[PDB]
Amino acid sequence: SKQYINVNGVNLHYISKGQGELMLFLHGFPDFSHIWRHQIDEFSNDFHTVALDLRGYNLSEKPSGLESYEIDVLVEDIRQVIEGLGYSSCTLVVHDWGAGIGWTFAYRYPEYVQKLIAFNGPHPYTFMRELRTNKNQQKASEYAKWFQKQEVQDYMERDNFSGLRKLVIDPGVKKGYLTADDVQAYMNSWENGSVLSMLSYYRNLKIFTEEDLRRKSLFPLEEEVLNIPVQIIWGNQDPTFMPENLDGIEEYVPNISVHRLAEASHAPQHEKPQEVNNVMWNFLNK
Repeated sequence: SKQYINVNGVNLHYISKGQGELMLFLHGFPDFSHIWRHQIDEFSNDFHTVALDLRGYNLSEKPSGLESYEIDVLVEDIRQVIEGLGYSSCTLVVHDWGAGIGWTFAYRYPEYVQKLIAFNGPHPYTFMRELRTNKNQQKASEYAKWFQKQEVQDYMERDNFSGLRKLVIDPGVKKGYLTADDVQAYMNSWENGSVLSMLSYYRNLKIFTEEDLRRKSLFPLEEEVLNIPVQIIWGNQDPTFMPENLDGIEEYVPNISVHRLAEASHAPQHEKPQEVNNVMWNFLNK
């Protein structure tokens, strides 16, 4: 079913299926809960699978102002969602912006996270390392600076969301991992959501000045080490996050396993769902 939960001053929309321990999925930009459809179907016989629409996205509330999309706010959303659903912890599954938020949440509230499954997206510490030194990552991430510009909203929205279509729809249709119904669901999500809200996330990032690039973590953290069990599932062909993000990640996350897909790009979870699902099971069962 599809319904709402009131948390942290906003109404967030989510997809829910199954029963048992909570498996909470967090998407990133410019997707939404639907990106997790194959994992929802697979894991709902053994878990209560919940895929959240982040604030500003799809049917979730779209509060005004940049301050409404700061990391502390987003992290509190996640805390209240877990409790609101009736849980004290969950298996947290994350991607892209969802991973930026989710890693941060796991570090700050490790007691709320039984296990973490992270797809392509920034680890709080290794990402800053790569932004500082990795020329390929610097180029790959240049769009984040561009997203600061006012022209980007029009670029994304104009002509039936042409910018977003070219980013996500065209390759998914060409490669065959988006059906016509998937395309319609995405189009609906953009019509219902707010591109302004989506971009607002990026406009709070502190990765542009010299002093900010020197920070040890993407978002402020007390601890460098996360001790819970973690699984990374990573598409090697991702043009936005370079493979070196995974180098030495075990220094920050000692109990970690990494699976790299040679034939997947930014979003393995719906590009190669069977391979991904089997790795998730392997992790959850070991």
